Amino acid sequence: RPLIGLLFSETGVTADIERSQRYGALLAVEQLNREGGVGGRPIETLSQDPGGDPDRYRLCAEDFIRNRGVRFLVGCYMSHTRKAVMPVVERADALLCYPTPYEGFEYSPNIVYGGPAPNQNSAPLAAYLIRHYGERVVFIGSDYIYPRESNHVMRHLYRQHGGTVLEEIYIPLYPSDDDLQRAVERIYQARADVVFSTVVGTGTAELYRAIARRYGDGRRPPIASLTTSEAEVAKMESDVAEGQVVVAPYFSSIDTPASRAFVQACHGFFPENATITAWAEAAYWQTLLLGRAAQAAGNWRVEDVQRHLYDIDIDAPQGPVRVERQNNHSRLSSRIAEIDARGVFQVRWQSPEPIRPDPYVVVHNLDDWSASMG
Amino acid sequence: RPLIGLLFSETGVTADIERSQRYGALLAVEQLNREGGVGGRPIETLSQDPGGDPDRYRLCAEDFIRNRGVRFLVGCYMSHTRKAVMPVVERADALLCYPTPYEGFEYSPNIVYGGPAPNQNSAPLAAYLIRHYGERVVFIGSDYIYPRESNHVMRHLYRQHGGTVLEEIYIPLYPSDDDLQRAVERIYQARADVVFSTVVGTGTAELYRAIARRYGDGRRPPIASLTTSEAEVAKMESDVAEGQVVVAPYFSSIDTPASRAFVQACHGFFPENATITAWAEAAYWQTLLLGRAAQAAGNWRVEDVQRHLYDIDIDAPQGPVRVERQNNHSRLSSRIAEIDARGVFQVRWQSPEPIRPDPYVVVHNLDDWSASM
Amino acid sequence: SANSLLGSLRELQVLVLNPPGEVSDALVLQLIRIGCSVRQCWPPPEAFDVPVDVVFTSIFQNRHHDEIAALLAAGTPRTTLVALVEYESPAVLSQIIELECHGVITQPLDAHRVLPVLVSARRISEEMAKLKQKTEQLQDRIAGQARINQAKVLLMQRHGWDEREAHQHLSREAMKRREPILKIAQELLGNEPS
Amino acid sequence: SANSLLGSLRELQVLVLNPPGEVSDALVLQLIRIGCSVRQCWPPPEAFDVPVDVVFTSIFQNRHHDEIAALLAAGTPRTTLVALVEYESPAVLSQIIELECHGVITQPLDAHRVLPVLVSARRISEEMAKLKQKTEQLQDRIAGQARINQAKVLLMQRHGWDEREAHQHLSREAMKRREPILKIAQELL
Repeated sequence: RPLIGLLFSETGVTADIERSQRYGALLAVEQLNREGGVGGRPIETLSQDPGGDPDRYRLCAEDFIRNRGVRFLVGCYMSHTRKAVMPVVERADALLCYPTPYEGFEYSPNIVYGGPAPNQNSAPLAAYLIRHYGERVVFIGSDYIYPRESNHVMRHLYRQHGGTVLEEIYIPLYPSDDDLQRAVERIYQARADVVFSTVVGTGTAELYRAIARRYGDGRRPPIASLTTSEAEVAKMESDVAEGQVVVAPYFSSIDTPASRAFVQACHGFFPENATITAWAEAAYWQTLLLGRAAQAAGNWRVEDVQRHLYDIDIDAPQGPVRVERQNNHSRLSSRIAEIDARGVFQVRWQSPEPIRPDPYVVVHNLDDWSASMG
Repeated sequence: RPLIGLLFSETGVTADIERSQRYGALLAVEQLNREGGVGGRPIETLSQDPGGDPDRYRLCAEDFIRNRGVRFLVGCYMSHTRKAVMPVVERADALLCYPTPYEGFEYSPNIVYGGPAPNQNSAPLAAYLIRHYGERVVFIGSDYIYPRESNHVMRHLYRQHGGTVLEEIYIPLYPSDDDLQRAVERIYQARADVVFSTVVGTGTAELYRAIARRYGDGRRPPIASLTTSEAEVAKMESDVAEGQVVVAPYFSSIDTPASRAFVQACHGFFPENATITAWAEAAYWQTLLLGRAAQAAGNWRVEDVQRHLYDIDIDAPQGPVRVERQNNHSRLSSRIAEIDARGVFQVRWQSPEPIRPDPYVVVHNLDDWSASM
Repeated sequence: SANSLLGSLRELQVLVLNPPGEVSDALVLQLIRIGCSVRQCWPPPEAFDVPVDVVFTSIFQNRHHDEIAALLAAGTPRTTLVALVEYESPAVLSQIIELECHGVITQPLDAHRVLPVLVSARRISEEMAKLKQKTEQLQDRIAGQARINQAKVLLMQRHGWDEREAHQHLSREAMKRREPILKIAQELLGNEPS
Repeated sequence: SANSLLGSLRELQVLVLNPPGEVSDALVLQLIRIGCSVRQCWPPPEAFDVPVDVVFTSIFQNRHHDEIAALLAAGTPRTTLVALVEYESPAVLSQIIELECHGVITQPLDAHRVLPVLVSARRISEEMAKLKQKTEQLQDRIAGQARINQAKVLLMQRHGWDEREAHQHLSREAMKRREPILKIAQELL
């Protein structure tokens, strides 16, 4: 049975981006079913809502693999939700596509990483920030492993290039009102040139609004984020969102027919409460790759499908992508964008070509990015 | 299902003992069906022959799980064959019944250990040998992990109780006649009071015959073994086997109603090339336990069946047995026998009550056995 | 010794410093199968109230980080430390380096990882602790000879005594007082000095 | 130093001293993803040939055990040692203890187990080498201090000089003959 299990929250702290991933994956299934399904048989999907809880992700993965015969999964966002599912898929010899940016330092034979490792997003973003913004920075992130690992690198990068990391603040994943106010007051008391955010999900919008109001509605330090997506920026007033900085392989404003085709496809298929994001883009291309690899194999056997996966370079909405057989990570484009006054993402820099993944690199050499940014 | 996968060699170096394990389980399945199968249907079996090759036990285990829908297995003998299958069953949440003696120091939630850990056979045997036989011992084993680990424990025990380990010789699994001849010559030049053998499978009979003939007439030291079973002894001539000492939870000479029922069931079910052994008895009681646990759970799911197996006592042919939920090992009887001139196993010592398993114990206190010996 | 290390495992007092749950249960039950005396413990205490030979801990980034790092730094010099690791990432591996673990178990753990890491980590912590101790013994000896040396020189100047006299006095004073000869020097000394 | 330790993993020269096969393969592939320079060797040689910082090996019940043992006994002490272990029984574990591993990886191996063990074992072996180096430095220092002190008493008592005077004289001659203070002191003694 060509059945893809979709493990994306519907509820919880990251519900917006993960609903976005779910529809991107569903969009692909639909397109694959118009291309002949898998050997005449239509591709089916099964969805469960783990609600951002790592233990519920594990339980949903276990239900799918144990009781539904699922061997192909698309899902997970926050890194600890990936860690909770990983062992289940590896013991069942299943294949999980993770269309999410992450901290790196992982190799799983059963995981196809469709989102960037730090050499593909944080590094270029660090080079950019040190290049254009003042060197006194203040960090604010949600309290879980990804923002913490992401801050661990950024802290070291700024100190190496003559910067000062004034405050490094963490707030809980569903941050109370007091949490935000205390955090914003510290940000306001540090007088930073830039705010580097790693806050993820619900509370992102409120955070950016509180920074906004707090400041004397005047030439605040800009917010540069590794995590904020289009789903968070749509919840922001025009003036709050304006001038904020964001990084991703894809932005709905990209100027290509491939990007245009994806926007249109998403607009006529996604619900009202599901914004297009870079992670919907990644769920789409990965789910699409799965289907074509299966079509080329003629079956739905992980071993057969998987073999055909490393050989199919796809034409994704972001540009051309492929999965490297050596590390299960992908060759991804990387864009840095500044939000204009009408809430639109203006790409300010792009890597000249897709960046090859190197999840374990410890020393990020920022000189790599001198030519293309200055 | 109810489909049990039997993972026992029919060929290779331990084919004689594994064939009898396989038949002990087949016999239990026949008995389980006469007692009603499970949830109305008859229990089936699917057998696969790995030929004593660890890589092939692994591949067959995978074939059972990936392509035959099997989640219950009964199998494995040499320890490297168990290690090869363990990960496959653990990843699948399957269950393997291992009706075989071993080196201890393992715990898998997915393996039911039906044969003795060293506190259940080596320790008592050591106590017995040090009490009744000379302090000069030469060791001879097959070259793989179990004989090596067994000898590590045994040599410490002898050295710590006044004895002298004169030589530790290793021959390959399936020894050549050259191998056997050189081993035997070293056994003879060493002049031991007792030969401690951990030789496994084919080549055991020939080894014992070659020891016997090397000495001709003249006192020859007796051979005590942790590994020789009834199947190897049946390939020996009467005078070659006479005087040898073997250890096991079960011997076919036991004269109890349960033991005689088992002997007669084996004689009516075993083909002629399959000798009754302690490991056939182990495979038998484990398979029965499993089918009964399944009847109590009312289904064929690992979680439900496994739960119920820690709570059922079995009147095995050896005596009462049970599997301890704390470690998956079993409470087992323990007997030391001496072969007579007619090839029959005369029990000379038996633990007073089943020995509780303690597979990680490092220090074996032989004083434990002084009162019953 | 290999045999003395293997034979002593059942006398080790093991602590599982980790929130109660499946990881903790399995870990405690395997240690109980190995035969160690074991206890689990959560939230991290300020000090252990009972002797501890080996600690198994998880690696936290929140407030439990500073609690665990402070508690473990307080422990006895032969305390074996094993970390339960879930990530291979820089911030997490740096904390394992900073805690000075003697072994690691990668998650999810299973029964098979336990004994080999325990034995292994225990020979490492035993060797390290003896090496450290020797370093400390040498440091102590260097400082102590320096202090005795400066008290002798202090006595020479004060009294017009040569070295033999100075040395004779210190010994006599130390010997008949039931206090090390270094105690006299320190009681004499107090240059607010070296 | 956690930072410098992590930052220098890509310069480590790692040797997988194990038979060709799936285990070696998977281990070499994960050491190349981490980024170390990685070679595989089998049968164990008698001396390395090229500098080796970290060796991964298995536990053999045969002559490769003694070969491997001798090979690393004679080798550079800063060579980190990691054993791939599949049994928990006493003879196998005794072998690990006698080889004095700095870390172990129980089988079956998988990629997740490698980096945490390589780093913790590398810290361990480097900390051992440092304590041994400090031990020699301190042994030399205690001895040196003694001869500087006996030479000082000698000058004091010879010339009717105070400690400070004896110290100024030693230092002066020392730093006028471009030699250690200790050499001057031992010359006097």
